Amino acid sequence: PPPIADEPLTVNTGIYLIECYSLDDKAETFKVNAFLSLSWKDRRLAFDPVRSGVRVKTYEPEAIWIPEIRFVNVENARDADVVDISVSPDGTVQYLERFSARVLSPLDFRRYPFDSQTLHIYLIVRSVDTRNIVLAVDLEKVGKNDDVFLTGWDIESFTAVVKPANFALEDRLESKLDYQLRISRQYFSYIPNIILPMLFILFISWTAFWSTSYEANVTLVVSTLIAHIAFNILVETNLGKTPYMTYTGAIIFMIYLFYFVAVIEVTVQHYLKVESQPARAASITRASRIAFPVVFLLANIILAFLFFGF
Amino acid sequence: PPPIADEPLTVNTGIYLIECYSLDDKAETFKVNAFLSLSWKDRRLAFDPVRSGVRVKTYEPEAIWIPEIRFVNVENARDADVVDISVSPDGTVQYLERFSARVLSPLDFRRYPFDSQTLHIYLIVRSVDTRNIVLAVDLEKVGKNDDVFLTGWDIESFTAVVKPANFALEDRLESKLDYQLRISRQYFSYIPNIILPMLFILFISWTAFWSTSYEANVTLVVSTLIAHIAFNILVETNLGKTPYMTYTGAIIFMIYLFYFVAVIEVTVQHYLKVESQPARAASITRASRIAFPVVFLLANIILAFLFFGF
Amino acid sequence: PPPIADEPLTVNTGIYLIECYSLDDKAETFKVNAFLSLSWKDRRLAFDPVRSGVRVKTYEPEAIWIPEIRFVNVENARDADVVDISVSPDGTVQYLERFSARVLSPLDFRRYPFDSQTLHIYLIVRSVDTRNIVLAVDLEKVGKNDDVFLTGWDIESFTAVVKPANFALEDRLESKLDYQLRISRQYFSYIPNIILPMLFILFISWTAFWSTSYEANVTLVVSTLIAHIAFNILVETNLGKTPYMTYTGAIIFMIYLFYFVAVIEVTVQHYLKVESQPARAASITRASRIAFPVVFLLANIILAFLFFGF
Amino acid sequence: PPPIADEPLTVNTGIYLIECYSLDDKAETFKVNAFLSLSWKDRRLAFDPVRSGVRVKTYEPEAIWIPEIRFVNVENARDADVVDISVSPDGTVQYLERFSARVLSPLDFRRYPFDSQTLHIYLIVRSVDTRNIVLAVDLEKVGKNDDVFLTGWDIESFTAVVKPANFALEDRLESKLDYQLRISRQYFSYIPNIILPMLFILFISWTAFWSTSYEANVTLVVSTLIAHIAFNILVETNLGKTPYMTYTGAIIFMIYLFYFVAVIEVTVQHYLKVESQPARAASITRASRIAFPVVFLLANIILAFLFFGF
Amino acid sequence: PPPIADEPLTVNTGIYLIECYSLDDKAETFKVNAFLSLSWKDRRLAFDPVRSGVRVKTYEPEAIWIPEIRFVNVENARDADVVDISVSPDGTVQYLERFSARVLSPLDFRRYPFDSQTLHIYLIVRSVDTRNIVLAVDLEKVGKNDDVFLTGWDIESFTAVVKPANFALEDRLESKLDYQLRISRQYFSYIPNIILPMLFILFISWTAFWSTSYEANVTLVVSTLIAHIAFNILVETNLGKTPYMTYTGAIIFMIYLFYFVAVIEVTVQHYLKVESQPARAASITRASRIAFPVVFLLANIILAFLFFGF
Repeated sequence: PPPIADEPLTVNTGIYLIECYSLDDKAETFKVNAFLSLSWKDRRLAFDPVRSGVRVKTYEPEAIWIPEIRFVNVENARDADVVDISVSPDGTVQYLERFSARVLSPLDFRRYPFDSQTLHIYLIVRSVDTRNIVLAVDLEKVGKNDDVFLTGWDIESFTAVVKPANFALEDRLESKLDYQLRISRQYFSYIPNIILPMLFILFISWTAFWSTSYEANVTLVVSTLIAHIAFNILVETNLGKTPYMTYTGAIIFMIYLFYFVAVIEVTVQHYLKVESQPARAASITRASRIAFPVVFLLANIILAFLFFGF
Repeated sequence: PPPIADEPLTVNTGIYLIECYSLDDKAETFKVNAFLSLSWKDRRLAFDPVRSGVRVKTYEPEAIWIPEIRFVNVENARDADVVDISVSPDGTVQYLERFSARVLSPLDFRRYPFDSQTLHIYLIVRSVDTRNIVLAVDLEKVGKNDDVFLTGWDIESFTAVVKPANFALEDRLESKLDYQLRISRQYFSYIPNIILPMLFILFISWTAFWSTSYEANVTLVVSTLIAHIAFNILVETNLGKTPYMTYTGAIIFMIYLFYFVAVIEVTVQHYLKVESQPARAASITRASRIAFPVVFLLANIILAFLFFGF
Repeated sequence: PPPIADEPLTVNTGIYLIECYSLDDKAETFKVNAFLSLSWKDRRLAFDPVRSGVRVKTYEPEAIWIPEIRFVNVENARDADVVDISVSPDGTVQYLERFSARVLSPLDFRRYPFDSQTLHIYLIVRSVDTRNIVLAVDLEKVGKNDDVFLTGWDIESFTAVVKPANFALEDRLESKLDYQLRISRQYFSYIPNIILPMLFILFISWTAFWSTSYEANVTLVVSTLIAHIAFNILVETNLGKTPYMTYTGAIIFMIYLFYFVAVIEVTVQHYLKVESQPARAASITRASRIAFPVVFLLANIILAFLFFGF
Repeated sequence: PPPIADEPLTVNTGIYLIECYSLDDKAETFKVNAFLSLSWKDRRLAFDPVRSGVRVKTYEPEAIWIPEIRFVNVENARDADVVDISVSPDGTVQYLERFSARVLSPLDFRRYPFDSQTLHIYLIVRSVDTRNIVLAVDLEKVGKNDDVFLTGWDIESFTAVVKPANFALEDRLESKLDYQLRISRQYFSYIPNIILPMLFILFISWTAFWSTSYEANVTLVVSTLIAHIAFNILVETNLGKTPYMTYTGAIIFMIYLFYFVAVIEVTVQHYLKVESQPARAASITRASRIAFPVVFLLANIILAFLFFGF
Repeated sequence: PPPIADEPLTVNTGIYLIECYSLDDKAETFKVNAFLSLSWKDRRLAFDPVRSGVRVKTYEPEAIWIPEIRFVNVENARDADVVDISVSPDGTVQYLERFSARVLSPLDFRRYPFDSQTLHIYLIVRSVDTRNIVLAVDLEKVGKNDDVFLTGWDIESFTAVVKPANFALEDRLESKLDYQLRISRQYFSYIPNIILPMLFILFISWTAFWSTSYEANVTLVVSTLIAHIAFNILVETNLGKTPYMTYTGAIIFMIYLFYFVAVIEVTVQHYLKVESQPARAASITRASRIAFPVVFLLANIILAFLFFGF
């Protein structure tokens, strides 16, 4: 029983985040526990304050017509508890629910350690007969409770795109809104826990540029190659595999390259030396002592600028 | 209270995908959040437009008789919220629900990295007394919302097989439909993340074809064999094990072969050399430098053509 | 309000498997989505065909008395949707629900790679006052939908034990039925993925029977021992650990024995050689070249016959 | 509407285990599917046998007052289906439900492989006005269905402590009962799968007491140290980590000790030999050949007696 | 129908923890099963003791107005069962439910092995018209059942902050309470299971300060580096990765430092020795024998004081 009106019915929305949590880097989802405030004029149940009742009259969701506000990018239904309903004498209804849902918003790990994400919460309403348009009341949208957090992240801003996107879906318009939670990853431990140890093992590997014994250098390079893979297993992360090409996966691919040419060099040095030609061997090794750290530094500056400064 | 008719009742179907997600390569399932549009003529509740009411009359699922549409290949029930019911003056009902279910469709990984899948959604309806036959309305079947995604995949087409499969199950005919979601894996990272590093370690392994020391070559081949397994553990995937013989599992089996015959070669070279016969040893090793990369390239071309070009 | 009869009430059962899935080798459970058809004579609601109504009359589960059919070996309750209820003029009721439950049936992995399982579905009914006995209608029991599958398995037969087991539980008899889903594992990949590579590494291990250097043989045997464990980690399976002694675990234990006696041999060969006695050393090594593959083949034939041929 | 009596109301209890499963060694929980039988005299609904009705009268839980029996150590609520209610002519009620719950009972792994556990199920009842005291009827408590199992365990006895513990909680007495499920771990595979292979690798480790090359012994002891950790990773168990000190963790700590002093010895032997003192070196090594197996056997007998024989 | 009063309505709260469990170090959540006692004066249903009824009158939550008490930091809703409602002759209501919820409270692992946590449970109540303020009754807050436990922890004190935080949220005040569960980790096994073996491998690593062979020292240091990583994988913990810098992660980073400079030393020792300069080589090695354990002990004392004694 919708409210008969003279023109499109505006339903004012608003989300107050109480809790944010369970940011799943794998499934690109996150869980939210928030408020949902809705308001619309339904003069059909406007009441007399002086004639009877009081300043404001409260109803049960059974009694009144409520706009069906579904979320778009939610896995299941939006687990909801109705907190309050308050009708104004002119017919202005004030709806407030406390919901919890896991939202499905895509994540872009192309800069994995130093990346920022913008989660989405989408609200729509299908139009039964009178056309329905959702808009946002800023005062009810101040969604961030101060003590709301994602442990690995910093929370920038929870805001909303005021302009709705009025679709046309199966011979009926729909009004879509766009709530946006802006986060940015906080990455202290990655320098001590991930990168620096992975560079320690790699340096150890090309300590064989000051050595001559093929046996020691293979027990050097190859044994450290196992340590690299073993350490990668130790620091295996939920998004270590990604369909697109990440940044962290480029330098991690380059690390796998610098073990190959390290094996290539000690093999070349060994062949040159064993083929009565040590002048060339101990010259390639001398060069490697500088060539490897520079080509590394270079290609990492090339790679850093490739993803970040571009 | 079914609709008494003169002949079989057609129920027009249609599914509008709102969300696709959680494609489980292990359990061969995937989650879907979509619309379900149904329409059928029930002149038993045809209404008078002019005499009373308006253009269209809305009912509650309790009031009217609704056709029971079950999904076949769904794990549990199909979590549904009824969005709208709209009866037409002639008695044409317009049903619309928004459901979410995890569907069970078999996946064929015989070409794992470069594979295409056709997910299925099966609709059936049992016949209470009047025979029931489902068919599809293309206009309500345009299932793909533009911003729907599976992160590892590209989405080709959401279509439906217009011809139903009319069964006979326990003295009652049933009508089954076939909705098809066609996907194809997107595999950028696999060359840098999986294949190339796994080929690097194998090349390192047969660097012992330019070496003579049995100690170094066993510390060579065998140490890299550990690196192969360790890297396979690092890049362990949900479907690495499969009951049938995959492609990726064939070349991965061949990799395990080329470590054996590499150990076979360095062992033969060592025996020939130690049995006062170095002419033959350093001749088999000379051959290995070419024999191994070619038989590999060949058998991989043989293997690629075996699965793909056939 | 149960049906007053003259003697025990028979309730005819039947299960039509629509889906089988999620065979959990660990928890010895599996998920099923099937039909459940029940029928009993309740002349208390026999109706007059000509005098009124039609051929068959439909009721709501509220209206009628329904026998409480519980499952025995189900984790929780049996998620049920009532599909149809159809009473016959003589009072014969036709109940049909579509349920989904995860069943708990023990699994016997004593032949793990090549094993067959018989899953159970147990139905019981307690007797309120009139004694209740369940039996099976074969026509409603044809449970296998043709396109039902467990990916790792072949599905032999879904049948039912016609004879019920009538218990006596807390001063009231109960009638138990036994539905049996017979499966047998399909094991293509195990030869290429599990057994053959695990035999490759073991062959590599005792290549030290054609070598003399203790350093190479320890970097041989011991380095390959790590590869065995690492590969076992790579191919770790849900049921690798079991309280009873499996088959695959016997040969996997034997593999661990042949590394010990391999270390024993190379240590003994080294001691004999270093104690100015090379005649005996290079004689024990000569023998090992034949003793190890034969005792293996033998003890594996002994092991195969022990589990399978007995 | 509680039953007015003359003195405290006794409620007779009883639990019939139908299924036991999902014994979670980590979370110290386990799942149970059982019967719950309750009986109490409520002469307020004693009925006339001859004047009307029959031998026994059945009610709906709505109609009658039922004692609220909660479980203490259950995670959530206790998923219940009401099977039967049977009132006796004198007013004796016979309640029977079939519940399923996961119970929370602490586990003591101080003897992990060879340990016995006593799981608990706690029943309490708060007193509304008349004081309530629960006790057990032995005939309805025979909880073990014969074919009930925990795969890794043997089930000794399901019994109950007849004496309740009558508390006083928030100005109201409560009556607590103690049901006890006694299990003892069945540990066949642990000798072949865990201990024996872990002892093999340790034996291999101190095969370096019959060797002189420091290179072979470091490629011996240290390479086997990796194998120990890798095998521990292969046989990683749910309760491998525990806050208290387990038995299995003591001998596993001692294994880590015997690798250190093995490295200690070969280093000392190498130093003594290289410091022109081979008489002392080859004398410490001679001693190690006996000292290590004896101190091991000893300290394990010391450790076995410390946990078990004490 | 709220209770009309003369001034703000006080609602007295109280939580009796029955069970604590599932402390999730990863998601910083924990599960609780407790009582919730509420009391407020609603003279609107004050009753006449002598005129009718008895001492206390029981209602159904339907009949009475109950304050909506929500939890703030809970994932979903708070699974609740109403145990008792008791109205006093003056109009004082006694509400009592038994709930179970998983709470979301941040955890600080900056002292991981030796850390104490203070979990929070937050109660609020929105004000319908009359202002609502919650406060705590100490007698009903005695939350700790004696036999309540977290296996890895000791439970210090369950108390509550008597002063509420009265907010102003969307043009309506709310009253927030703060319940505090104080725990402290109990860390016996960490010395035998985590630290001591990880120090054993590190000691083994720098046993190469009493050796001269570059081959043995690289098969020494590097082989133990794999063992360090492998052992870290064996002892992988839920919170091993954290966005902030933990204590345990600092000393674990230092361990990674002492493997690098250990390789640096043996490489420098080898270069000095091979560059006809053994006086300097065997002098740097002599110094390392003391410098490494002291700088370790030092930097660990510096590190311990840095986190704990500051």
